Amino acid sequence: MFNLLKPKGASKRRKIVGRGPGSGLGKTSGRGQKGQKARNTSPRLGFEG
Amino acid sequence: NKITNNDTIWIKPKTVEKKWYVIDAADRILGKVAVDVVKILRGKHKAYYTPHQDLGDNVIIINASKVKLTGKKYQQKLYYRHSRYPGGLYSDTFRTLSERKPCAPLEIAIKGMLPKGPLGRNLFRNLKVFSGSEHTLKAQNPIKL
Amino acid sequence: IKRKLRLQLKKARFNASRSRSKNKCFIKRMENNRKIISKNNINVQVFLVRSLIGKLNKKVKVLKALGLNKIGDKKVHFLNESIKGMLNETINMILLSEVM
Amino acid sequence: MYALVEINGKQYKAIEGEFLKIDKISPVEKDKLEFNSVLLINKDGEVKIGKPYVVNSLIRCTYKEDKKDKKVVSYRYRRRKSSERKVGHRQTYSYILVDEIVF
Amino acid sequence: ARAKNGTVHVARRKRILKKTKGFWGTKKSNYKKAKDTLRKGMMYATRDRKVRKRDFRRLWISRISAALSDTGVTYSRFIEGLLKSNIKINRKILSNLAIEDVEAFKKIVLEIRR
Amino acid sequence: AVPKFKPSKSRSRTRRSINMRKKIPQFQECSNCGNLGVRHRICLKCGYYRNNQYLEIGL
Amino acid sequence: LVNRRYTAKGKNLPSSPKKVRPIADNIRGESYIKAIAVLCSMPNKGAKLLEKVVKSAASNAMYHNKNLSEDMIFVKTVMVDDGRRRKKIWPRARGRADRLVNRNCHIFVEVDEKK
RNA sequence: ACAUUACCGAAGCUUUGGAUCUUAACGAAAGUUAAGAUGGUAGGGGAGCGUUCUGUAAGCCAGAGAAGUUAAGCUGGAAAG
RNA sequence: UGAAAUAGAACUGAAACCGUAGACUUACAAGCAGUCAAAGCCGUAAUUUAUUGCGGUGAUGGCGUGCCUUUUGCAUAAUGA
Ligand SMILES: [Zn+2]
Repeated sequence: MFNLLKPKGASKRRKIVGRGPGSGLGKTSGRGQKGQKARNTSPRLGFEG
Repeated sequence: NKITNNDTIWIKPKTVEKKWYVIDAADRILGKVAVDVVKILRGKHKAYYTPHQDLGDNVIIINASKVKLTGKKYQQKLYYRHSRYPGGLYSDTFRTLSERKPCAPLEIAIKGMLPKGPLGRNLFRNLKVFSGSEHTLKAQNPIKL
Repeated sequence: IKRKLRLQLKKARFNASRSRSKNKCFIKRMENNRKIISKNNINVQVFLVRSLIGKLNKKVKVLKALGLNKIGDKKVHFLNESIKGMLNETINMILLSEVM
Repeated sequence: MYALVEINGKQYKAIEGEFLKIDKISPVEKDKLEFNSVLLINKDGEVKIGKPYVVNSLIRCTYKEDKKDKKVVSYRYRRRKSSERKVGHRQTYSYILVDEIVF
Repeated sequence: ARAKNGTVHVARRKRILKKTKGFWGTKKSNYKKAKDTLRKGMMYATRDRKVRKRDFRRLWISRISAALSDTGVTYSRFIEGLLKSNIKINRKILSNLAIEDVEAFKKIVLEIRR
Repeated sequence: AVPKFKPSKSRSRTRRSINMRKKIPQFQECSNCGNLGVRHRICLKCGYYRNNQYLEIGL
Repeated sequence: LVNRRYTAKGKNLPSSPKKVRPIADNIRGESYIKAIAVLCSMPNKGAKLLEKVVKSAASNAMYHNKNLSEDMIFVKTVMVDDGRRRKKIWPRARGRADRLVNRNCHIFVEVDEKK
């Protein structure tokens, strides 16, 4: 027993997402409702629609 | 140790002892008579009234055939019923219903004004209506009102 | 019965079912408020008696400028022209008493 | 004989030799309580009613303990919105033994 | 680094089933029905905890009104005189008084009628 | 023509208990051997019936 | 509860518990003679299976308690549980197949000396 | 319809406790008080519970009964212990 | 025989599901089945002893349109188990 005693703020946790309603990042997991963006994608080419 | 309960008091219905009240309906108005009867039956004249349980007294109505109405109700008030068969709607004006069943108008009115459900039906069980001026419950020494 | 007519009828009945006693109480309060506002350079205590929900945007802004956010709000103000104008704007939602 | 007494704005029916469960009272006043706002006194037949307090009438009590109630849970959830909240709670109560009712 | 040990779901379910003991039919043993009924029950519990105050005050008012039916004081007028003569006794207390000791309540009423 | 919702265990239990119910046959002890035989039937143990042999009971 | 000296148990018998339970109801609590007569009379597969188990239970009781004859014994308790299942295939039209479960039952009978 | 005096009536307000946060003051800080502010989907920020594995651990608790399931009771503001 | 034979062709044996026994309740009743009040009966503990608690059942009263997706809006007779 010597208790390394990490400095505070030295490691953020993560943004674990899609793991329940209470975490605020629930079913939709930060993506919104529908559309192109809800399914992995966004047209990259500096695109302006 | 003992704690003084400062909570609402409920009186055990096995220590309440039901009396009978005679109400005369001669020359009175149908709705007023029914309201009085309902207030007595419900238990709303006792300090320990409770809507859960049956704590009010019982009521005997005499002279039920002499209730007076106002307006043209004697000719115009309709009592409806349905046989549950198609088209089987039967109406019955106050005159005809009174002649065929002298106690029917007052019984119907009281049944309408009583609450609904098992306790309401029980309260209506607690009521006796007589057409004439005499009743058969002389053994209970009912208190006149 | 046609839906247009029954909606109009239901709304008309609700509107018309207001109590003259309540209206008289409101009239008395309004008269008292106008009498107080007619004064000049006195400290007046303002109570908020009607909610902010559903009222006009301009009037909500006026009430928050007076300092009242909830019903039961108590604020003492010195009657000058500015406060008099604000009180006149929002006379129907306030109760004015006077600070002797 | 009993008293109708107000403590911290709550009525109670005090009887001698007999506990009252009231809202938690401060640790400062865990020694010996005197209550001066008596609303009514019934003594062996005759009753005195205060306007609003019966004068020259005290209740003297001894603080006994604090005790927590059963746990209650406040729960709410929004249909087909996937959101809720749950909160526990346990209210604390103080028990005082009424010694005498100055009547 | 597989992290499977399933001693968690059984725990949730055991707590839920412990709280849902006396329910009718399949709501007492199945996980899905028990969780649905419990969750709506707890929300009912909150709502009803706030409603109990209204219910009991209504009961007290009705009891007072019943105890006054004898005399000629309608209890709106009774509350009137009560405030006007500055007697700050409570609805619960008066309701209980009219049952435990009727004559004290009657004396209060005689005193109000002034 | 298909069940709309699964019935409750109460309804299933009620129907099952009412239908799957078999009735006891009547009895009457044989005048010869004292066995309890079905009333109005030849005794299956001794063969007599109203004091008359009709069977020859084997193994 | 069981005086396991006095009992018989028949495991994996070839009948369905739904079909054997009513016969058990008709003899629960009866005297041994009456129960044996009922089971001999009634022409049900479950009746025959119960007959064997009940006779065995009475035999065990008699063997361990020599002063107990056939007419002080009454069938105290009777329990019929469900046992292993076997699935076989029943083929139907259009290449559709259905699975066709065969159920077995456990039977537990305890006798006791009459009142 | 018009007047007089009332009452009922919500999670609004007042009263009685208890929790967190912000601001201000006191205080050496810790904290103690004064004020208000805490419905919430999409979405942003912060703080925790629990699971597995490794170091701490050739430690500690176990055949006098370990993990696991099961019953009762109890505790925390929730996960849960 | 074995420490164990509900280790006997199988360790630990949960839930779904199927029973038996006992306690209470149910055949005048319209119950998203739960929650808030609540008599009677049963078990237990106190206060000497028929009144309070904790428990289990529960006559009766008030309130109450499952859940998840997707929607301006779903008890919806929209989807899904
Ligand atoms: Zn024979």
